[PDB]
Amino acid sequence: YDGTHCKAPGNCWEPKPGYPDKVAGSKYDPKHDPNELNKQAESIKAMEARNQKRVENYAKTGKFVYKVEDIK
Amino acid sequence: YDGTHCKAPGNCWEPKPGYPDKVAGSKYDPKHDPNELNKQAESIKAMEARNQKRVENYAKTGKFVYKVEDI
Amino acid sequence: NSELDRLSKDDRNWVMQTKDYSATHFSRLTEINSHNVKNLKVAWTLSTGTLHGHEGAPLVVDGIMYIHTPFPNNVYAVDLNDTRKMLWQYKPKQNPAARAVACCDVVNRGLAYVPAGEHGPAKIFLNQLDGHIVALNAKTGEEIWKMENSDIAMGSTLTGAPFVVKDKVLVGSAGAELGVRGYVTAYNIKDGKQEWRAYATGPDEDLLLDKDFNKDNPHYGQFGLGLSTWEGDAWKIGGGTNWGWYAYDPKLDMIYYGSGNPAPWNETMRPGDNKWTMTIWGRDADTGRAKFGYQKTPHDEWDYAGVNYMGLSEQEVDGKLTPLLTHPDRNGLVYTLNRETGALVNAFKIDDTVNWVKKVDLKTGLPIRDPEYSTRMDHNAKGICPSAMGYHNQGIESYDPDKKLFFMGVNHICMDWEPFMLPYRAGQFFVGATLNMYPGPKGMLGQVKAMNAVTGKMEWEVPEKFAVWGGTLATAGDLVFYGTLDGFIKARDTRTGELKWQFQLPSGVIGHPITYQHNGKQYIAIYSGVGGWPGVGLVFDLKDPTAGLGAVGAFRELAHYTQMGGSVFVFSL
Amino acid sequence: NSELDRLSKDDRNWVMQTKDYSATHFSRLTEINSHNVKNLKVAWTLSTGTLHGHEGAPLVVDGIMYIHTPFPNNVYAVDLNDTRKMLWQYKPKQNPAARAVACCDVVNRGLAYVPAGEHGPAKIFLNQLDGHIVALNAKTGEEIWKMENSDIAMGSTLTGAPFVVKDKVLVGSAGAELGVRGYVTAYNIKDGKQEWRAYATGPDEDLLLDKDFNKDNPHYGQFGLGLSTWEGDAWKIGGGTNWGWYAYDPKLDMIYYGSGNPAPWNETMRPGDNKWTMTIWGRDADTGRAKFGYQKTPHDEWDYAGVNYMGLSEQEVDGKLTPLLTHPDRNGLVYTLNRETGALVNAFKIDDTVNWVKKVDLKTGLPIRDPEYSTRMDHNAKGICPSAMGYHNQGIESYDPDKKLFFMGVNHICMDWEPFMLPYRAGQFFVGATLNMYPGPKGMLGQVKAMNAVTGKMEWEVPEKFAVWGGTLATAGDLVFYGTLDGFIKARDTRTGELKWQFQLPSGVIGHPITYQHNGKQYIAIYSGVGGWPGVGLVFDLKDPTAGLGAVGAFRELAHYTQMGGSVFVFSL
Ligand SMILES: O=C(O)c1cc(C(=O)O)c2c(n1)C(=O)C(=O)c1cc(C(=O)O)[nH]c1-2
Ligand SMILES: O=C(O)c1cc(C(=O)O)c2c(n1)C(=O)C(=O)c1cc(C(=O)O)[nH]c1-2
Ligand SMILES: [Ca+2]
Ligand SMILES: [Ca+2]
Repeated sequence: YDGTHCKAPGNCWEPKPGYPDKVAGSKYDPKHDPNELNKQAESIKAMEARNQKRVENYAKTGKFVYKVEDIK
Repeated sequence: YDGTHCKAPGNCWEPKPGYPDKVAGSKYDPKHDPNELNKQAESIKAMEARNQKRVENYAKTGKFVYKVEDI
Repeated sequence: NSELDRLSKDDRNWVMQTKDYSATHFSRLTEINSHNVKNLKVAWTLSTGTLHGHEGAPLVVDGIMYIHTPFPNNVYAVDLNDTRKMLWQYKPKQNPAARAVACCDVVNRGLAYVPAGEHGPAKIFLNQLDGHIVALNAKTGEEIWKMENSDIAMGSTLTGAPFVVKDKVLVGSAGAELGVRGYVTAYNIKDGKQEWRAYATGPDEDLLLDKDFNKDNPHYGQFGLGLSTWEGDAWKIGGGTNWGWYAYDPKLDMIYYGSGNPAPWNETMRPGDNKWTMTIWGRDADTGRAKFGYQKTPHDEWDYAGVNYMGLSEQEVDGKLTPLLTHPDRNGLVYTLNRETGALVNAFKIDDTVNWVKKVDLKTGLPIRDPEYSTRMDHNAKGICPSAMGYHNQGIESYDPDKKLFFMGVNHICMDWEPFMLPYRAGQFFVGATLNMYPGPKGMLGQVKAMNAVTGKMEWEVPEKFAVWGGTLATAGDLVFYGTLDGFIKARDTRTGELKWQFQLPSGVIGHPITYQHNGKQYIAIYSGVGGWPGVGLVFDLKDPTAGLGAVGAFRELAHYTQMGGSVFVFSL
Repeated sequence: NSELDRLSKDDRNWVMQTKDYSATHFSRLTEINSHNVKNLKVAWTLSTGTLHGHEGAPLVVDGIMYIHTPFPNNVYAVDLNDTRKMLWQYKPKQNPAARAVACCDVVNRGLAYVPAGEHGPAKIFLNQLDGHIVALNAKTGEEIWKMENSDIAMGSTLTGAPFVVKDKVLVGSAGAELGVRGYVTAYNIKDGKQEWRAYATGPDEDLLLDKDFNKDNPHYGQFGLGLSTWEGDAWKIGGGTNWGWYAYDPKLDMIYYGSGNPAPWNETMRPGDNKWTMTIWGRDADTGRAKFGYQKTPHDEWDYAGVNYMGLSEQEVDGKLTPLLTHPDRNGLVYTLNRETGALVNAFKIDDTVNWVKKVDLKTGLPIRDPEYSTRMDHNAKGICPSAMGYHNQGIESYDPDKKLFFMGVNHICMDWEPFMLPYRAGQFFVGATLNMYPGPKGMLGQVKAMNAVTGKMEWEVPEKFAVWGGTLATAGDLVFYGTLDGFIKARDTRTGELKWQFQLPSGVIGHPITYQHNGKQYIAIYSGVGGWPGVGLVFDLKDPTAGLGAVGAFRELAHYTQMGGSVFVFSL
């Protein structure tokens, strides 16, 4: 693996000698919980929702409020 | 109470107008707990006793040790 | 922001961390020069009131200095006509749990500023460790608005400074050591309203690409790679945070910055090129759409986080004057690109001892890897240069346009590295490697170098006892200024590298110096307060040489010279 | 210690916090003087690594500076030939709970030193907040011995500097706000073996009185008074701790120091003169037995803790040269006594606004009280001068023997005071009074004054924005140096009080300046790091004006000028 042999433009990864092409079902299967993987994006949507609630409130009233439970 | 009238040399305290000579049994009784008053003295006795073991050890062995349970 | 740009041309001001949109860190002020700098003395000082690492540096706009602080990121304004009095202050209430999800000390790289204002009054911007981007009144300190960008529950914080472009403020990201998937966000300065948000990995719409993405260099790779260079949903926790610096070309109307390392450090757990981690970005300002993107380190095996600063300049490439960006990466290579097309102009080793790559093929753009210095499961790679701290880290460097030289503070640190298997859990560290660090082959930990970025020609090179971490400041007085980890500020002649002045500060320096003129006299200012990654051993009282992600052993002797501190020093003739 | 005395008398050394056994704080060095102090600049600096208040000042012996620190009381040694490197360090492990039983910030007033002699290597002595006295190897920083003096479980801590006399080191006490009965202890420096211990209250055997105690002034009082001036067992928890400074006359072989305030602050709970709190002691060195004892403030009602410095001088009293001690008490009076007989020579107001006392009757030695400014239960007393912080506090002041003048940093604070009933509990606070403070009748919070201690003649007086808390240093260059709470070091002409120099330190100052000659050059050094009683508001972030024992209100504005810090500053030409 010298990084030179590319299967496509921008894609030149190869396994090292003695290592699998796919890690799924192998020695080094990362075995990730899908539920844990999805928590980041779920958290960001929550923030963007609270953020939009703060913006629209700031726009209508003209006074900024951070605490969304204090927003009508 | 102006600090000038003295029962005896070095003793010039007087109550202020409307205040008692002794506070025992008065409105301003401190009502101190004898056991609490004794705690400093006992604590100090323990410190001096631990320190003594540290010194006697240090004089005997020539090597200092703080923790008395290792002495 | 044209008015911000105009304000930066006033030598009374220092309006952004990078000094100006080209991040030159160069002042034309010549009152202080190689000829009289020996007479430089402390003029006045301020305590920040906190400890730990003090990165970035003050801002100066309208004869008013603005000071920031590591966690809890306190902010103070000072009237330069009364340096003793605090004009205003802002003291954030943050969940102290944020401390626990910071890999490398609770550093913060400082304030941003925007003048008034159809949006309206002038504003100071602060990224808090807890993930908030906050807007303050530049004059009164009143909180104007405050938004949630990053969630510490997910191991996601902020450390990189906000960046003002037009009527928008860009907020980066941090926490690739905790498997945080990178993203940069643009907020409207008036509202705090999210305009656009671009991720470092995943589907093309999340990358926020332009239809002509890399049309000038299609061999860089174009579409689908945010998915296809990963196995399965590996990209959802695949790093690429950007906690470094930005650059901006108003004519091209483009933002430049680099994305960070993939997660985890265990390369065997994420086969593939891992795009678009470790990528130099050129995004359109209004839409956030990438016009080009170049991956420096495909399938990272060393944590060479591609977040270092972006230095713009205009120099000749084969006789043709060309808009450029120069960018010294953690991997020990200095990249220069055409900042319009993204075309690779040069990529040279900042120090010849770099050994993870033999060379970069400028035609293919690919770094030719030396398998002998790779990392992999069930193997302990030895003698890798650079280490994960890189031959260059978060310091902003400087450029003299008349000499056409970049002046940089360099690290000389190498490592041993062995990965291990580990699970991912939101909120937990997700590193997966054990490191040991030590000086490079030349025996020293630090260097200072002057170089032409197009040719790679080193004009001079000097050693430093410790890695030079905080960046540099260059002036037309033929001087370059910088702080050292063992607690000096130093001035060298930019022609020769000769040491011409040094002062013993209270604590080590991990930020850059600034300069400005106030009431007709030139001043030099700097933060003193050691910390950051090189100081984790000192700061958190660590003993194990592999603790602090391997940094502890390398910087064991640092505590022989400096304690923690927190102050602003100001010098003048 | 005759060797320690000799060392104190050449100007390459600063061997004790008080400089010498007479606490002159006066230097013969003249390189720096009123005519060139204009050009004084910062030579080098050090960070202490901690925040909170920095009282006391470094020591300099045999080319080594010795640095100390607030909790956890870290010690550092620095070679003056290599000011960047730390020669050695001592980092105490203490119970964090010790913080909780300190009344007025976790301050510490410094190291003491003994030369090698028969005991034998040279030693550094440290009092820790947690009530330990520690002896360290002066050259290596190795721990030689360690003893328990005070128990934090009882609210008993240590904040005053150790004091070396002959082959003994004296350790004081602290915690009268927590009902601690005061006592001073002498430890053998070879062994750490307790030689003697004297209490401030109770039976005469516990007080350690000489059979001829107060024979020269029996009207002061003599025997039995440690019990009979209390009601029942109230003496068992009656204050009198000594956390201030000492003085020593080798010719008379006598130690001088003042015991502190009685407990509680609620005067109604402890009727009687409360001897021997608030007392100027003159004790025999070897046996600890008192030759004289003068109670300055019988039955204290204001917390005028009588622990301030003793300054020894020799001046003419009615034409005859007399051995004296001069002593600026918290009660706003400046006491001058014959330091052999204990006879009262004069006792003048340090500022004429002092109102708790009309005047001291010099022939009877009694302070004639003004009942209008007393305190008592079910009354809120208004407009008492001085407040509990006093018109003078823990600063060590200076004396020019040529000019026969003392130079003092003065406070101008006054208070409201109402007591309230409260139980005593070991380990809990035992104050029992609510206070509110404000500036005195003259609008300022602070003053600097030069005075003749025998006549009482004020030579000059200048205002200061805040209380001058850290003490002073005078030199034969006609200069007096001091630090201010808002964060300056200043120099004034000693003949006139004219301001000659001023430098803005990072943080406020609560300790004294020192000066010393190293390698033919004169230096000035000082701590910068605000705290102590005046700083409790900004240090612990308090808002209630009566909090911090009534300090928070009067010093609300302090935070407008200074944050916490921790550093050493060294000046030179
Ligand atoms: O992946 C990340 O999110 C992330 C964040 C940070 C940070 O927040 O400072 C650093 C790094 N990585 C990193 O790799 C690194 O070497 C580093 C050094 C420092 C510092 O304080 O000087 N921060 C960081
Ligand atoms: O009686 C005591 O036990 C005691 C201790 C201390 C101390 O520990 O510093 C102070 C006081 N009292 C006191 O009355 C006082 O005004 C004071 C000021 C300070 C300071 O550091 O600024 N400490 C103390
Ligand atoms: Ca990283
Ligand atoms: Ca007290």
